[PDB]
Amino acid sequence: TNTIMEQEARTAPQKIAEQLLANDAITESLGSVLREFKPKFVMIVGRGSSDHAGVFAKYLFEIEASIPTFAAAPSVASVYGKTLKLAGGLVIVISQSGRSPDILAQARMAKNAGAFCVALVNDETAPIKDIVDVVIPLRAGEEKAVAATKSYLATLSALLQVAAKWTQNESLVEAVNSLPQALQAAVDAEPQLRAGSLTDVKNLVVLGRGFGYAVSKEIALKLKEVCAIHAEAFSSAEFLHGPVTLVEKKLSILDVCIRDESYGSHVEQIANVKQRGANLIHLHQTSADIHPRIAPLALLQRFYIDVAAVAIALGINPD
Amino acid sequence: TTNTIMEQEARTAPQKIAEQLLANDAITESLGSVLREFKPKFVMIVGRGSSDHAGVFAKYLFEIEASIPTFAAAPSVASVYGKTLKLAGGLVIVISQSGRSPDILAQARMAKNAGAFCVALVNDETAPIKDIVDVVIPLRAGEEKAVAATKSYLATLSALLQVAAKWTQNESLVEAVNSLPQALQAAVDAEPQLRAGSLTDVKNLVVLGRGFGYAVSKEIALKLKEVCAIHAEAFSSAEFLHGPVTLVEKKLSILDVCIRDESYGSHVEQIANVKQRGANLIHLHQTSADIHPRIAPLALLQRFYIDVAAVAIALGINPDKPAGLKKVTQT
Ligand SMILES: CC(=O)N[C@@H]1[C@@H](O)[C@H](O)[C@@H](COP(=O)(O)O)O[C@@H]1O
Ligand SMILES: CC(=O)N[C@@H]1[C@@H](O)[C@H](O)[C@@H](COP(=O)(O)O)O[C@@H]1O
Ligand SMILES: N[C@@H](CO)[C@@H](O)[C@H](O)[C@H](O)COP(=O)(O)O
Ligand SMILES: N[C@@H](CO)[C@@H](O)[C@H](O)[C@H](O)COP(=O)(O)O
Repeated sequence: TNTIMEQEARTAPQKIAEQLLANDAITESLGSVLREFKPKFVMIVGRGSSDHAGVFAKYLFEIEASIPTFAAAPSVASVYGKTLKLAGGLVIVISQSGRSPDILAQARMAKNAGAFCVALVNDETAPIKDIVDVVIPLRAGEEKAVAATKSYLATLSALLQVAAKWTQNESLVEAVNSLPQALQAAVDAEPQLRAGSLTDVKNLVVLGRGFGYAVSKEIALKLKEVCAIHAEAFSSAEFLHGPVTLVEKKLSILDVCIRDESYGSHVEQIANVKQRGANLIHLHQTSADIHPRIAPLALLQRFYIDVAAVAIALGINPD
Repeated sequence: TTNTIMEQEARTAPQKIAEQLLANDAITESLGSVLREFKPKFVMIVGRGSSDHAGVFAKYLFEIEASIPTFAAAPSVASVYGKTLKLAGGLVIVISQSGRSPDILAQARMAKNAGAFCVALVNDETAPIKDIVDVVIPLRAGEEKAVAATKSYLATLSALLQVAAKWTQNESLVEAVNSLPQALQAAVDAEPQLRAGSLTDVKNLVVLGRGFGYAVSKEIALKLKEVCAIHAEAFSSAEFLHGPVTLVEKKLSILDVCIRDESYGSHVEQIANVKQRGANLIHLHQTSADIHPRIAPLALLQRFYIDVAAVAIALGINPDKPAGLKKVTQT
């Protein structure tokens, strides 16, 4: 494919390699601040792909750092005019552009309530840098495609590095170091999502569990954004509590399979909706040696290239 | 009338809630003093399905009315990854009609083991959640026999509101709770809003709301999946523009959840935008009755529950027992 989306997606391994080297000192310093600060919770501020990145941070910081983590509801402030008690907590503002006024207004509120504030932004110069305490630059470069690809993976890579520095888990440190090579391997692997599966498919469900669910939300957003498919992401545990009735009528399901602690639970539910008659399409990791916490990113890196081709086959310009 | 268990159970909700608010006055008054002494750093909500969606209502409620960060637990953190969180000094509310899902129970045990003050809002008095937590607030909705929750969700919201009124002691919230049965009854008596003809030939749609209206939108979208087999997805009307709005390029049905609260201005402006872009709009509203803005979401929903029961019949689904569902689901 010759779209901006695919071209930008293919630069993600090398954009991240430069990011991990360039940010090593920044995130090394931040991890010690967090080890001293000992945040009571982490609140994520962002929209769209950045908000989905925050769902990844929830699983990351709760599993790896034991810190309760969640997403802000911007309307609480911008519509209802309320402040939250955020003293003793960490606020992470995620924004590729980093200049939208809604985003800046919530950063000011978070700082005014006593939170330690960090921003993950692609433009380090934007005025958000004057509000927050620490800026971690995404270093993804300009994103010209409508669909975020590299800027999302660079958000995850920054979150993983902050997590590796903060917790100091050496296993997680090696996974972050292996990220560029793992992503490059994903780019070179064979396609998984093929357009023939998605012909005449107006809506579908993306099923995942754990980190795989967090990446499902981003896959679901991309299916909407570049394929005009009404795709909705569910945890495979949550799907059984009502939504599974849609499998009684024809339903396509995109299965996000991650080889981590969640695998056992997740495959049990994939078998169930399969017996119930759903048309499964299986996404999985791209190489055998990939660390479980990094496997979600490689799956997405592969999906980004494959979904660009699916968009073209459906007559949509993903850009 | 649909003669379904779902509709019948939904119609008992004003009386069930009136009885609940009066029976729980003592326990909820005590909990409010506990919360004023405990001073929670945050509220974490544990639940699935309609109970998880009720927790989204609690987020807007406790954040707007008490300034306490509020959010949903990811049970897999505990039940699959086996981690305990640092929860000392935080409040954990387990919401469950049945009180038996194992991911829910494992997450309650880990919250209790982590030093959090734990509260359960549960309908089934016999459920094992009562043996893990510190305080139980009985929902007092009676047995719910339809698979689709109606009264038990409204009773969850009514308990969350009473807890808020007792904890904050805001006279607005106290008046809102005092007025709730009458608002629910008025909604039961109001004219139907959602009609089956609006949803025939709709395989998927978007529910749009903002604030508390977004919170009830998630429950509406689940009901449309659960009893109408429609792929309904709920979005905030702020969030919808960041990508999902692309679905308006083809024909797209949109269910508009309109709440006459602080969110009204932003929301109606965005409804007008997706209308101009070519979306097929369907409007739900709080009923004409003079409703407190914080009770308006519940009243809209009380109306929707009865009306959706008729949509289910018209689409050939038995809302009481949809083809692939149990009342007590275990994950
Ligand atoms: C749960 C989560 O990951 N994020 C949600 C997001 O999906 C939603 O769109 C937003 C609405 O914001 P609003 O209340 O400002 O409209 O609230 C939350 O942060
Ligand atoms: C309001 C909100 O964002 N709630 C989500 C819920 O939608 C999701 O289904 C669940 C998955 O739990 P799991 O990690 O056990 O699958 O986690 C979160 O609490
Ligand atoms: N372009 C979409 C993602 O592909 C959109 O959802 C995007 O993530 C969001 O609207 C912008 O967020 P930002 O502040 O990170 O740019
Ligand atoms: N029956 C459904 C709601 O109509 C289902 O999603 C339900 O809410 C879910 O299984 C959780 O049930 P609980 O409240 O008994 O925990």
